[PDB]
Amino acid sequence: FRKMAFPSGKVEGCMVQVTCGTTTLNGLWLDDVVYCPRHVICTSEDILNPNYEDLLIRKSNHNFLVQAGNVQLRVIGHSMQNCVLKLKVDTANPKTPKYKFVRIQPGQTFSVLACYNGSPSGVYQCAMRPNFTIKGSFLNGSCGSVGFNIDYDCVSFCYMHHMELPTGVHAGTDLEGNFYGPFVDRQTAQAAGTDTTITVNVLAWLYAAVINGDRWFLNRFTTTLNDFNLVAMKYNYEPLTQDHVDILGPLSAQTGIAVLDMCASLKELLQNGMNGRTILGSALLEDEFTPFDVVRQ
Amino acid sequence: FRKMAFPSGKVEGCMVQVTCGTTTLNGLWLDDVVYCPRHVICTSEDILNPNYEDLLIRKSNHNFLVQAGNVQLRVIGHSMQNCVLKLKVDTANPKTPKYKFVRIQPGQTFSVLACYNGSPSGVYQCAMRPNFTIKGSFLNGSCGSVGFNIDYDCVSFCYMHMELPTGVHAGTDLEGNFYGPFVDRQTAQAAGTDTTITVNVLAWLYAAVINGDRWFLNRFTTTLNDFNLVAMKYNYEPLTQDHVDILGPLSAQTGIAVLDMCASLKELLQNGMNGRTILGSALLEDEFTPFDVVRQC
Ligand SMILES: *[C@@](O)(CO)[C@H](C[C@@H]1CCNC1=O)NC(=O)[C@H](CC(C)C)NC(=O)c1cc2c(OC)cccc2[nH]1
Ligand SMILES: *[C@@](O)(CO)[C@H](C[C@@H]1CCNC1=O)NC(=O)[C@H](CC(C)C)NC(=O)c1cc2c(OC)cccc2[nH]1
Repeated sequence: FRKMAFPSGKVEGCMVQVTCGTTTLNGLWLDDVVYCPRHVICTSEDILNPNYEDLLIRKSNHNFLVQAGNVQLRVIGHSMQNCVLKLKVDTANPKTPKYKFVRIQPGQTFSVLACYNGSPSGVYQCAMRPNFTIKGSFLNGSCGSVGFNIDYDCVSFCYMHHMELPTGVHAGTDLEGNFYGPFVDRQTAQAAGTDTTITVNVLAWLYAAVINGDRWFLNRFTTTLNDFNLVAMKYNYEPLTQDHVDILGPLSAQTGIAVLDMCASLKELLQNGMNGRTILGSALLEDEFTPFDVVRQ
Repeated sequence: FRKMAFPSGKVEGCMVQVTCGTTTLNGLWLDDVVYCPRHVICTSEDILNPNYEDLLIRKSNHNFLVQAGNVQLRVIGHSMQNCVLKLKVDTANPKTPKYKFVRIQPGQTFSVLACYNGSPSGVYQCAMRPNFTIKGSFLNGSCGSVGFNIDYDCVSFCYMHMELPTGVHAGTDLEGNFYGPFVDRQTAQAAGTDTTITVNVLAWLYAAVINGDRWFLNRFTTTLNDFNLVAMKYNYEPLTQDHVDILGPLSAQTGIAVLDMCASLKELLQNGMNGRTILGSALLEDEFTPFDVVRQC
């Protein structure tokens, strides 16, 4: 059982480089539109406090250099949607997949294709944290890298990368340009809200361990849903809802372990610690596998 | 630090399915050759003690069903190289990347594109253990999935996918030679006892130093032989000359001589971590290569 990303080929064919003046970043080329973070129009001075509509009206189509591989695409129009710039080009991307733009919910996972200078570099799985950060791996020039899920050849784009917080976690927007979380595309040191642990995912991951032959953390006890949630909130875990209980059904039926039985196991792990033992190779409780992630794998 | 896979698109375009009788697995289509595990030719009555040479004589080109999706590729020749079958087909794959076949050493990392019926399912990083197993995530039908590294758009294929009774996985290089002492028969096989990948732990310590976490740097050095003798008493792999040289770039970057870092690790092995952490963790990580570290740092 490993963190597994979706195959990235359908997205790789869409990554381009966008350059405005001295600033370059990545763009997403779908049909005849290139989507990229709007701060590509800011100079190192503008970015401390950018008035984006005022800066964008002063730019011309020819101010934007878009490169796909080596070939330059001609920008024939541009509009802004929240924090995302939409550059219209005279060439349709012939490798555009079936796609949708979606805004994901906290606790849901997606694959990130990290890119630099329009070139894909790496792929890995992230979860949208409850405080709307993600724990990714992004360096200078990664802005405009995207996150996505794939379901039967349809790519659902959910994330476009914008910033790294002082704590080293990351923040970005959906493909409509609205940030996840309270962040703003200005060059400032921003803190997130206090993060919490994705309870339903920890439970799904304990089920994954049982499906894979590890049972050491199980116990004879049970708990009520409310009593579990009282302990969970005390340990900065998210509440577990009845919808979460229902979503864990298949894993429960597959293993024959009642959800609230597994909740009692997690309660014990939380109150007694792991005592130096490991689960699926981890010395920490893992919360970035969803129940679907476990089933799909 | 994230386990990051290479973008998989260049390999996705090479995946096909190969069927013999009722047995379907995955194959790798490069130029006009499809490479796949030779046990596709076995029936349930052959796999226990297969005589591959006599089984292959009874096969003809028209016994092999090779499909890119649902499109059949006509087989025009067949041969066996060690544990791989090579089916010559009448169409050169237009998506063939620049590629090489490489045999990796223990400790090296690579991306696995897990595939089923020729259709890529997910991608993730693996490390070759010193006992020549990988901790993969493979189900029924995964055989023929490949592992690879990508350097300047050249794909170096290193792995073609058995699951041991312990749940780890074994396979061959693309010339059909198993990593480790395994054979392609339907038989419960055991790997040698594993060891910790020393060169990768040292890479991890360099990564910590790069990031300002350097409490473990001491005032000692060691000879390579003295370190290797200690390492073996703690179930750590001995270092080779090649290991010393691939640590060269990180040693230059930090100014910490390789043998000085060996002396720091030796102290950690003999005394333990004393409840202290390195890069946030009480456990030393051995699945990041020196290349992986320079890439994320
Ligand atoms: C982009 O790629 C910009 O094109 C860049 C991506 C990060 C660089 C290092 N790792 C990354 O993920 N994003 C930024 O540089 C953004 C730009 C904003 C959205 C206009 N800024 C930050 O991520 C940022 C600014 C500051 C800061 O200021 C002062 C202080 C502390 C942290 C910090 N992060
Ligand atoms: C390929 O899909 C087969 O074409 C399959 C992959 C494994 C299935 C479960 N996870 C995998 O990685 N491979 C096999 O089933 C191979 C086939 C051989 C090479 C002919 N066999 C095994 O992996 C195998 C057989 C036995 C066994 O016997 C008896 C006893 C214990 C373990 C075991 N593994």
